[PDB]
Amino acid sequence: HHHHHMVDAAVAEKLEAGFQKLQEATNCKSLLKKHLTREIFDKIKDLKTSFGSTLLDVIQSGVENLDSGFGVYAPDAEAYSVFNDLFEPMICDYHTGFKPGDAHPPRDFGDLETFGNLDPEGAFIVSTRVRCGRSLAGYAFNPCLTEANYKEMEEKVVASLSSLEGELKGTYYPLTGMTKEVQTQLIQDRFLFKEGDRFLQAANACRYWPTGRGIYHNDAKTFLVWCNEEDHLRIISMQKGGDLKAVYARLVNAINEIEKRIPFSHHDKYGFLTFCPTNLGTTIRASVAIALPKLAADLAKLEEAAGKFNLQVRGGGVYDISNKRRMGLTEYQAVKEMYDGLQELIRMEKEAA
Ligand SMILES: NC(=[NH2+])NCCC[C@H](N)C(=O)O
Ligand SMILES: [K+]
Ligand SMILES: [K+]
Repeated sequence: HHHHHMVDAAVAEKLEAGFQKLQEATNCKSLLKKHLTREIFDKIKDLKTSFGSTLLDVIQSGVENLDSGFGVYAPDAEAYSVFNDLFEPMICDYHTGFKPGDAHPPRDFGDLETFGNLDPEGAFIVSTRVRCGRSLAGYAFNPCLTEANYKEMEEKVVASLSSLEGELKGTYYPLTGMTKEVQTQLIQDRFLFKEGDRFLQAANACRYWPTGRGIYHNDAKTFLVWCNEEDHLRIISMQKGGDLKAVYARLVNAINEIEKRIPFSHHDKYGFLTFCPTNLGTTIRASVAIALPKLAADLAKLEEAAGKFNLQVRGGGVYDISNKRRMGLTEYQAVKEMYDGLQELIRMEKEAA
């Protein structure tokens, strides 16, 4: 247990230097530079979490990498509360439809049977993916995980994953001792992660590499888990075609099975807690690649059509359609925004001459 107040001279010196470095760079467009006013900085710079995490453990990645988009990470779950004067305005700027005073709703994956066929003929949708993240309750996040923590957490995760049955049965590949053969195989699958880039390095997210880091996938290669890549868990369900029901059902079954053994870190206002605040709330990152060549003639598709369902469009005539909303709605609501939006877009495509 650490005290809520008092940071040492070195930490205080590095914070002041970091604030200055941010100020000097007038071209810097990170949300960190935007939101860390001198007033907020002066208020919170001498605070700590009970894990001993300071403001430097929050902002350092965005200081060392001025080109960061967001620029902060949570060094532990308590950081979201202790440094809320910074996290809150950043979270509410980035996320769509979430504002201070809101409480993210309790988890609810909803009724899977309400998802029908979207494109069973395979005339439109190229691929379907739904990604979630989780932190394991009772553990620090990267900058203050100990080596023993990494080992203990990995054992817990692998015990869960290695007990999955049926549609989820698969193999765990530790990063520790990973062979060149397995690296090559996983790269072909787009399943491999490696030591973090410059943003994760500066966040102290890569200590004790690669202890406690690993990759799991089912035999069908339609379910992927990363252990300790950035979050404790990154959990993805995916397949070719447009069967969003099947993709989502498989994800729900996996997360429920994992939760039975391992509780997840959770916050009364922010939902599931993650290392990067961009992944809060439901944590859902759904992405569907869809061929809409007739609609491609007019970006009445982007704003307006997809946007009516809070979906984002990104580009011949194939688009990645994703959910704008991650916080302030249930899992069911987010996946149904995707379902309903994709249904409207497909209607527009067929009706278009
Ligand atoms: N993997 C992520 N969490 N990406 C989003 C944030 C990445 C980086 N820290 C930035 O602000 O640009
Ligand atoms: K916003
Ligand atoms: K909302």
